[PDB]
Amino acid sequence: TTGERPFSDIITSVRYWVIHSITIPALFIAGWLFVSTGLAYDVFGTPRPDSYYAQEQRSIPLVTDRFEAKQQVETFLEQLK
Amino acid sequence: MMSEGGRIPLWIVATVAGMGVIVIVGLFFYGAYAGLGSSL
Amino acid sequence: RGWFDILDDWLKRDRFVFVGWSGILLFPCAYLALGGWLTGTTFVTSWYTHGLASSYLEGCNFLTVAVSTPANSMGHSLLLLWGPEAQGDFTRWCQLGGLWTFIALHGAFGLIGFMLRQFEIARLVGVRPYNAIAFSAPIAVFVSVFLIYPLGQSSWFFAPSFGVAAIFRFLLFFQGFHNWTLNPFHMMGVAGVLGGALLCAIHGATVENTLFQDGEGASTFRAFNPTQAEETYSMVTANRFWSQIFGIAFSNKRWLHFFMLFVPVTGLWMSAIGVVGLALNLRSYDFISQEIRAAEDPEFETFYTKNLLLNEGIRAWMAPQDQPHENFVFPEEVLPRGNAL
Amino acid sequence: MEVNQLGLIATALFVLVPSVFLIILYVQTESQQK
Amino acid sequence: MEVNQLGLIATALFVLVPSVFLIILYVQTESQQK
Amino acid sequence: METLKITVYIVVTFFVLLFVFGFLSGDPARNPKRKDLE
Amino acid sequence: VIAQLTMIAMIGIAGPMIIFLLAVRRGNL
Amino acid sequence: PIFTVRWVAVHTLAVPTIFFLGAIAAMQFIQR
Amino acid sequence: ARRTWLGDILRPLNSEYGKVAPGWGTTPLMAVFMGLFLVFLLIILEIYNSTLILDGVNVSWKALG
Amino acid sequence: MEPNPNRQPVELNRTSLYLGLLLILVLALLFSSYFFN
Amino acid sequence: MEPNPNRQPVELNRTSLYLGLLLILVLALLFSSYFFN
Amino acid sequence: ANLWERFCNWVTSTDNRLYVGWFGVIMIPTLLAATICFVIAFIAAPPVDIDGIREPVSGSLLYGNNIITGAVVPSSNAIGLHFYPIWEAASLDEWLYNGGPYQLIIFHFLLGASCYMGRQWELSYRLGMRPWICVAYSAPLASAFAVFLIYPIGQGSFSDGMPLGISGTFNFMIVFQAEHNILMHPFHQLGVAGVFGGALFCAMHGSLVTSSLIRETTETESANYGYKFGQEEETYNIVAAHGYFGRLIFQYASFNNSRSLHFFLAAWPVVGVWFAALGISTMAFNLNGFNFNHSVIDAKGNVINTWADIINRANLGMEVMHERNAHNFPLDLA
Amino acid sequence: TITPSLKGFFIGLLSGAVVLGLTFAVLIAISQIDKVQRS
Amino acid sequence: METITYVFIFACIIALFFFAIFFREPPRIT
Amino acid sequence: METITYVFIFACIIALFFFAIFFREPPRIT
Ligand code: CLA
Ligand code: CLA
Ligand code: CLA
Ligand code: CLA
Ligand SMILES: CC(C)=CCC/C(C)=C/CC/C(C)=C/CC/C(C)=C/CC/C(C)=C/CC/C(C)=C/CC/C(C)=C/CC/C(C)=C/CC/C(C)=C/CC1=CC(=O)C(C)=C(C)C1=O
Ligand SMILES: CC(C)=CCC/C(C)=C/CC/C(C)=C/CC/C(C)=C/CC/C(C)=C/CC/C(C)=C/CC/C(C)=C/CC/C(C)=C/CC/C(C)=C/CC1=CC(=O)C(C)=C(C)C1=O
Ligand SMILES: CCCCCCCCCCCCCCCC(=O)OC[C@H](COP(=O)(O)OC[C@@H](O)CO)OC(=O)CCCCCCCCCCCCCCC
Ligand SMILES: CCCCCCCCCCCCCCCC(=O)OC[C@H](COP(=O)(O)OC[C@@H](O)CO)OC(=O)CCCCCCCCCCCCCCC
Ligand SMILES: CC1=C(/C=C/C(C)=C/C=C/C(C)=C/C=C/C=C(C)/C=C/C=C(C)/C=C/C2=C(C)CCCC2(C)C)C(C)(C)CCC1
Ligand SMILES: CC1=C(/C=C/C(C)=C/C=C/C(C)=C/C=C/C=C(C)/C=C/C=C(C)/C=C/C2=C(C)CCCC2(C)C)C(C)(C)CCC1
Ligand code: OEX
Ligand SMILES: [Ca+2]
Ligand SMILES: [Cl-]
Ligand SMILES: [Cl-]
Ligand SMILES: [Fe+2]
Ligand SMILES: [Mg+2]
Repeated sequence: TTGERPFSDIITSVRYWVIHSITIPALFIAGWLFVSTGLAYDVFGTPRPDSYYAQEQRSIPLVTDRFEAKQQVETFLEQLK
Repeated sequence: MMSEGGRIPLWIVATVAGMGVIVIVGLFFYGAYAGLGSSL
Repeated sequence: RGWFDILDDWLKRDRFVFVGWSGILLFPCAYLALGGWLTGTTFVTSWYTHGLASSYLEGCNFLTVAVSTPANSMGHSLLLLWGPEAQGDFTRWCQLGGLWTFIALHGAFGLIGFMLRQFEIARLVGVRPYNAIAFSAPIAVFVSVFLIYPLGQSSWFFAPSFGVAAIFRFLLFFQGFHNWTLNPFHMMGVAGVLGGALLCAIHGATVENTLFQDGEGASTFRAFNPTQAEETYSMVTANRFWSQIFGIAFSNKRWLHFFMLFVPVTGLWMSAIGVVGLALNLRSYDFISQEIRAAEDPEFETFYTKNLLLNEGIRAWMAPQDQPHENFVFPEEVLPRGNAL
Repeated sequence: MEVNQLGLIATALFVLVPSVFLIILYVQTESQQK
Repeated sequence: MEVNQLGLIATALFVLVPSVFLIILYVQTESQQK
Repeated sequence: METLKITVYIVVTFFVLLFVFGFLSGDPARNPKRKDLE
Repeated sequence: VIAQLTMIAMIGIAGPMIIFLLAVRRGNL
Repeated sequence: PIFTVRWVAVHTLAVPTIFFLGAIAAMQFIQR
Repeated sequence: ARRTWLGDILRPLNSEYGKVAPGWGTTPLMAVFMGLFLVFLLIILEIYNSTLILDGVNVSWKALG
Repeated sequence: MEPNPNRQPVELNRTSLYLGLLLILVLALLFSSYFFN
Repeated sequence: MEPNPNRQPVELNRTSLYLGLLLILVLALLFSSYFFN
Repeated sequence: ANLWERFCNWVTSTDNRLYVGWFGVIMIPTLLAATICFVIAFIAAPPVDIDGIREPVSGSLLYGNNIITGAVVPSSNAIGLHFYPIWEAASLDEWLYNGGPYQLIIFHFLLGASCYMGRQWELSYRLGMRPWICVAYSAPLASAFAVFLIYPIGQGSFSDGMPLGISGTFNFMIVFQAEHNILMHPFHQLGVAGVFGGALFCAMHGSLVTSSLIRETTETESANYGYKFGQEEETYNIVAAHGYFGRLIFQYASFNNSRSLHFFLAAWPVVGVWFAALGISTMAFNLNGFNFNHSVIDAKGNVINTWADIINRANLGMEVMHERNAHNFPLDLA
Repeated sequence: TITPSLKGFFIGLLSGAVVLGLTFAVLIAISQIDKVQRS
Repeated sequence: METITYVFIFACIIALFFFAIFFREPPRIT
Repeated sequence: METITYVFIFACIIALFFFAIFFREPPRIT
């Protein structure tokens, strides 16, 4: 044995489930809200279903310049009216 | 709030956690047919 | 006495998760590679690099999510968060494909970490480091495919993207553009993998079916002791069986197990060499004698020429969407197509 | 068929050189004292 | 020059086959007990 | 072709009968331990 | 919808319930 | 406050996993 | 073993097999040079990679003329 | 001359000859098509 | 199987190796022009 | 003992250098027929009208192939699933044109290999072994049945069976991807995990046992001489092996029971390859890989491509090009 | 002159030094507290 | 010559199978 | 290719001379 208490002892204990009946639902809900508030889109720069194209365009906003890539994306984002 | 091991039978823990997995994965499969990714 | 020895003591303590000096490299890099992948596939798009949705957030499933390569215009930029492309903007970094280099580079150093761990643990326990040596094959594969290959091509864009469907696309690209199935280095790779899986199966089955009766149970697993001196199965009976069935058989257990190392490890190493050639488009694409004959003789047909027609289909039909930076427009009339289809 | 005119000697030497190396080694092992 | 395209393999095997025969015999002689 | 057909049919029949009568010829008893299994 | 999920949980609990009940009263498990 | 290597190891994985699963759960209700 | 004129001359250069400086010796200094070398490699790599762009350093065939 | 003490006999058993010949022949069978091209 | 008593060891001494290699090489040097034609 | 008794004793003899057995009485002639026909056809067979469109494909060496491009080419689409033995042809010339060798070879092979499997059961029984090596071999056997018989059955033709050749195999695979999106099928995915996993575990086991060999030899000799055929004692220290692997991952991810370990080595690739075989065998009835073509749509209704859509473009390229003269109507329905 | 990318480089270098510095400071600290019993 | 070459190699491989099986070094229990 | 062949055989013969002279089996009086 390695010196730590066995997992089977831990996950069958009252202390464990008292702690984790709080922390597990909390992390799960925080994750849910990361998405449901739309914050996930803003952090990662992922298009919402209405943010792939401007109304008429059918051309992809493909990055074509290595060093002005940051600006190009910014320009693409402005063109979404 | 004892650190006492074996207080909640491991078979109950396994069953409940197992059903939890089934539910979460079931939800993901539902999502394949609704909203984004549904083709609709 | 002395901080280094004190640190060495603690690093090498026998705990549930061994750490070691190697762990200082391994754990952060492996964690960031895995966490990078989970983060990208859950939340991050490939709209600006590929014109692709690639995350659960956008509606992709486990099979279609990926962390995609950066746009071709990035070339082989390291694409560091603080570099001249993203300029420290985390959101822009994600949108430019920075998570691809993140995962590739941390993944590479993590692999170095894991192999060092194999060495470190072997040295401490006092075994020969053949497991580390065997791990050189996964390393050759990763390095040749995810680093060398795109480095010989125009940009990281053409490296594999980290995803299930994305990897399938990589396979099909290699067929259509490289004729990779025709490559003898890939063929040796196939032989090592299938031969390795064969050896795994046949050895496992053979041991399990030449076991000595060492208990009264009909379930035979209990009748083994980790400390027992005796072989648990009969090498002599196994040898007779295979000699009579197949004509040859192992007689030497050490050779047997070394061969099990040798076959899949050598196979993976060979496939890596072929991919290094493909980095340069140095393909096994054609047989010249076949092409000279076929060009002059419109009735001469083999499976080799049939496959090239399929490849030509793949290139023309997939290229405009697969390579958006090229802005291909192929009018309907130029698309290769057989009758009706 | 318009094959590479060095393919024949390449294949022959590819087979013969290492095969001969092994045969030399095998036969001189057999001839060693038992 | 328009040489016979089999002259190369003919010459190479003419040398290698008997040379190899001799080397095999020599080496296994050396490896016998003194 | 008729002769080839007949020849193959006889050959196949011959080996199939070997297989069937062979396995009917006390096969369970052909093992190195417990032979009386009928 | 909710009626479907409620039948699921009820039918689903029933099996583990038989086991839990017997384990409690030292039954012939 | 006494931690272990194993404790740290388990939680660097388990903590984000649950958060991510909540996120992905929410995504199942997004409509275009 | 055979002595030769050149062997006699070279002798001192192969005489200290196994001789070590005590403990860690110059290891700390070595580590500094290793760190400096690592940063050096990082710099030349980022220059070649165009991740590090410097005034008057045009990493291109059109570098001089 | 005084003999060299570092000398060792070399061996190749029959199984290794057969394995080696198999390797070489199968490699030739594989690579020959590409040599002829 | 009971061993065959007719077996004999075979020898080629070094001088014979040298003589043989000379024969073969010189024959090759002589005939090679004719093989190329 | 009468003549039949002596014959049965020889057939089932544990002392034959190669075991014969009753399965062997069928295996031997069928495999010899398949092998001889294969070798003659691969070298010398003329072109074969595989797709039944009077467009003969050359498979043999003498008709312009090398080892890589050569094949025994599948029987004609005009034949379909009809039984085409030599005696149903007007002549060997006709039989050759129509791909008769292919049928002869695959049917003898499949029967012979099925008996190879039975023979493995049979010898195990004669030797007092446990019986299940044959079960492991059922995995590659099932895979051979899938590509030579089950796929042809579902599609209605042996012209769609895997060709007996290296480039012909690749052809089969590429067409299969176009028509079934096999990459996106979970059974093929299980197949890959089976063979990648098999090769990984092969290397792992090999390396771990090699790492823990007990010192029995000097440095100037091969370690392999430290084991003698039939010795009673184990040749490596499994406790050392486990102590290493347990620390590499964590104690409980490591097998300490060698029987459990070797069962896992058997089961992983065997189960994975059974699934591979079932992939081909169910795609034979056109239940195909996942189709997420245009699954992701934006707020307006624009298709937002995923990697699945890129796969689909590659598949289309294969589809429109294959058998470029065979299709007259817009849908490829078999 | 200090180009944007050279500033970028310095930021990267410091960041790396900090990560490594903190990692080793913490590992040394822990090892000093949590010693192996031996005499 | 190509065909001769391919068939030659194949033929040698088959000959090798024969020797490897029927003229193997016999396995011996010590 | 012919020239290479001729020069190669010649070079082997010259090497053979070297070994036959300096690496001969020494003659020994018994
Ligand atoms: C008979 C079918 C067959 C078989 C057996 C193979 C076998 C192989 N192929 Mg080929 N392929 C085939 C058909 C086949 N192919 C066809 C028909 C095509 C179309 C041309 C291809 C196209 C193809 C391509 C394009 C490539 C291959 C490659 C390979 C090799 C992959 C080795 C490997 O395991 O990489 C897997 C990766 C590694 C071993 C890298 C290290 C991985 C680390 C250890 C993983 C760590 C994971 C982490 C712990 C957990 C992850 C988290 C999780 C949530 C995901 C292997 C030789 C590759 C190759 O040649 O590389 C040199 C390659 O690039 N194949
Ligand atoms: C073990 C021996 C064996 C077996 C099983 C086969 C089997 C086959 N041969 Mg091959 N063949 C063999 C040896 C064998 N061959 C030999 C030695 C030669 C050289 C002379 C050949 C030369 C040859 C040629 C040239 C051809 C074949 C062909 C065939 C196929 C059709 C045979 C047929 O129509 O018979 C049918 C026979 C019967 C219906 C009578 C059987 C009577 C029994 C008593 C009935 C019971 C059988 C029943 C199905 C159940 C089986 C029992 C089970 C429960 C255990 C089939 C794959 C043809 C082919 O491959 O087509 C594509 C073909 O063209 N054979
Ligand atoms: C890295 C990429 C990759 C990998 C690892 C694989 C892996 C696999 N693929 Mg996939 N595939 C890929 C890419 C890949 N594929 C791509 C890109 C495409 C589209 C181009 C495909 C399309 C595809 C198809 C269409 C098929 C596969 C199949 C397979 C399996 C091949 C091995 C096998 O069938 O074992 C099973 C073992 C055998 C078939 C061997 C049978 C051996 C017989 C019983 C004995 C033979 C004896 C022999 C004649 C003589 C021996 C020597 C003698 C001296 C004794 C394996 C799971 C195949 C599979 O699933 O089959 C069920 C299959 O049909 N793949
Ligand atoms: C061992 C652990 C480890 C390793 C090897 C890496 C490695 C890497 N990281 Mg990751 N990272 C880690 C942990 C690690 N990381 C952790 C824990 C986090 C969370 C904070 C991150 C977060 C992170 C991000 C967000 C990014 C990276 C990136 C990178 C890459 C570029 C790093 C760089 O340029 O550093 C430069 C700095 C150094 C190499 C440190 C040098 C220190 C020297 C030795 C000091 C010199 C002192 C000298 C000897 C003194 C002499 C004195 C004299 C003058 C007198 C590289 C693959 C980038 C990347 O992936 O982009 C795609 C990136 O964007 N990392
Ligand atoms: C007329 C003509 C020309 C016809 C021929 C046409 C034609 C198409 C020919 C085919 C050409 C051909 C062969 C192509 C393949 C070429 C190719 C890609 C070769 C790969 C070459 C190569 C170096 C690859 C690198 C990777 C590598 C090393 C692979 C090796 C694979 C390999 C040999 C694996 C082992 C396979 C195998 C069957 C092993 C059996 C082992 C065995 C006896 C186990 C039994 C056993 C188990 C136990 O557990 C125990 C205990 C005992 C005791 C025991 O016994
Ligand atoms: C910069 C900074 C901060 C530095 C700090 C560094 C530091 C000190 C960190 C410590 C803190 C810490 C621990 C952090 C952890 C971070 C973290 C969680 C990182 C994640 C790392 C990561 C991605 C891990 C991947 C997980 C992983 C290793 C998975 C592999 C598990 C797996 C699939 C195993 C195979 C399954 C299995 C049962 C296999 C057995 C079959 C097999 C191979 C048998 C072979 C075999 C086995 C035997 O058994 C024996 C006997 C023999 C004969 C034999 O043949
Ligand atoms: C009950 C499981 C259903 C069988 C599935 C197939 C797996 C087992 C057979 C593999 C064949 C290997 C070749 C012979 C190898 C061989 O000889 O094995 C031998 C091995 C041990 O033999 P024993 O004689 O000890 O036990 C078998 C009987 O005698 C009963 O005691 O057999 C088993 O362990 C059977 C275990 C079944 C219990 C579960 C197996 C796990 C698989 C479950 C499936 C899940 C995967 C699906 C997800 C994708
Ligand atoms: C019904 C009967 C069916 C018989 C069919 C004929 C089967 C032929 C089997 C291979 C014989 C050749 C083996 C030579 C080599 C030889 O004699 O090996 C003998 C060797 C014996 O191993 P030992 O453990 O006894 O020896 C180890 C020590 O001596 C090493 O120093 O066996 C192996 O190494 C097993 C793994 C190699 C497995 C190789 C299998 C190859 C399959 C065929 C691939 C070639 C295909 C080419 C097609 C064109
Ligand atoms: C333990 C375990 C686990 C898990 C598991 C699970 C999670 C499960 C389950 C389960 C369950 C959860 C179950 C169940 C059940 C149930 C049942 C079996 C029932 C029934 C019912 C019935 C029969 C009914 C009927 C009816 C009808 C018909 C009509 C109307 C009315 C009614 C409703 C009455 C795991 C894997 C982790 C691991 C190891 C162990
Ligand atoms: C990138 C980055 C970073 C990081 C990060 C991280 C570290 C993360 C993480 C993360 C994570 C760590 C996550 C997670 C997750 C997860 C998940 C999402 C999951 C899942 C799952 C599942 C769903 C399951 C399932 C299954 C399976 C697998 C099999 C069998 C059965 C079942 C069905 C159970 C940093 C800041 C440095 C910086 C910048 C960038
Ligand atoms: O023959 Mn062979 O590949 Ca089965 O899909 Mn319909 O048919 Mn033809 O086309 Mn697509
Ligand atoms: Ca809407
Ligand atoms: Cl086709
Ligand atoms: Cl049609
Ligand atoms: Fe083993
Ligand atoms: Mg959805």
